[PDB]
Amino acid sequence: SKSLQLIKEHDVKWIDLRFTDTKGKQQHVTMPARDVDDDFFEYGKMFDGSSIAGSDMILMPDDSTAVLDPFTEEPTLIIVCDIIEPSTMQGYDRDPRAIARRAEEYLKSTGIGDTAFFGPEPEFFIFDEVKYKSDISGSMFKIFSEQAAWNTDADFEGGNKGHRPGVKGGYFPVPPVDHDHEIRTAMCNALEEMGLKVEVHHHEVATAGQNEIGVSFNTLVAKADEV
Amino acid sequence: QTLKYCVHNVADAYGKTVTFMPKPLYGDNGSGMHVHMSIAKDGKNTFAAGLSDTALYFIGGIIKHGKALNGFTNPSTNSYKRLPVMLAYSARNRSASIRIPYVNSPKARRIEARFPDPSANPYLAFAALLMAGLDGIQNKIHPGDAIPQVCGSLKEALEELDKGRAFLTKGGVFSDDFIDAYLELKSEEEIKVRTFVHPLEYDLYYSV
Repeated sequence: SKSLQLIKEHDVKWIDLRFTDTKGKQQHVTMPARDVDDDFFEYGKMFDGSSIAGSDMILMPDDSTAVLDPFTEEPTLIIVCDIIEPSTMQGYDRDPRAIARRAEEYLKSTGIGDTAFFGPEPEFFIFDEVKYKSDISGSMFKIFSEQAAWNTDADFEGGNKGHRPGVKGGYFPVPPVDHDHEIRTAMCNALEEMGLKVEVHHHEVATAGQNEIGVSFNTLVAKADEV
Repeated sequence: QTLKYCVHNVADAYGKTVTFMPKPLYGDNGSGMHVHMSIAKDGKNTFAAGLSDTALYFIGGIIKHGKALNGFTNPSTNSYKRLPVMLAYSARNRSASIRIPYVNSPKARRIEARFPDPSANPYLAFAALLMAGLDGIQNKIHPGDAIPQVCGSLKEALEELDKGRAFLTKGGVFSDDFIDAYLELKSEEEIKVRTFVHPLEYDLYYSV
């Protein structure tokens, strides 16, 4: 199918099966590419979900979302998988992807419509470093950022180029002021290599390196995987 | 002058250091030298909200020559980093540059002016306040009822002093030559302060 075609095209060596826990943190388990066959797609892998926050459960791959990984030098193909209960062979009750599929099927069953379109724009922060601890002794979340508005007099390895965005004034500065143009371009390139149809990227309102990369829309489960 | 002496040396004794400039801090309260004026006459109190008409004329003289008084009671480019600016008087209001404390005795009735700052020379500031009050009393200047504001920069305060020195040069209390020399000194001082780069300008305009 799709995954086999990509494996043949790019000589993929590893298959990375990815799912999502309740907390929303993506989980991945790797496997050799030589094990991909009919039985891999009809049975899936198995793993112990007991230590996942929220026993044995089947990782059933979804071949419609096979996409190359642009970070690993070894060519690895990423496959987003569903969680199947071995007792019932149906989608897991607590699997967020299964819940999203159930929601889209409910939408197409009530007759209101089909293929609900979700386009999310999430914003993120770029920091040079970050430190945080919290124990009986004390707590702290010190934050380090060369482009931060509070570093106007700091000492940097290389120099303090005093061009930096002020607080609540980092919205659309030119590259001399925003230190994140090239890294945002690299993020956009990686997203495109992962099949994401990006549409805009810029510096957000915040100082200390807030960026946004808006990408194109899709259906419920497709957009969840895309996010 | 003795108070400044003692405070400075006692600070030095413990290794600390006292400053008397009105505003050594931004983002926090400055320091002001409030002045309580109370003219007496043959042992009685002239200023007896309980203020006689003469006290109101004194306040009117202070109000009328407020910017010209700012050349002596506020002879500092710090003084206008602190500016109690509204040149009005009240007995309880905290937004008036002139206040009348709730004295418990009719003998101790006095007015308080809040714009002067400790950086002012005591002799010159006190003489300027008294001369303005005397002018207002002699000319029967009614202050009104409980709007002008004091100056906002030493440049305009010096300009107003140059244009309103007339009441000081009454009876020879202030010589015109002394006022001219004082104005030239303060003008060179203000010029020195004004034409020097501010780090806030590096905060604002460095990238633009």
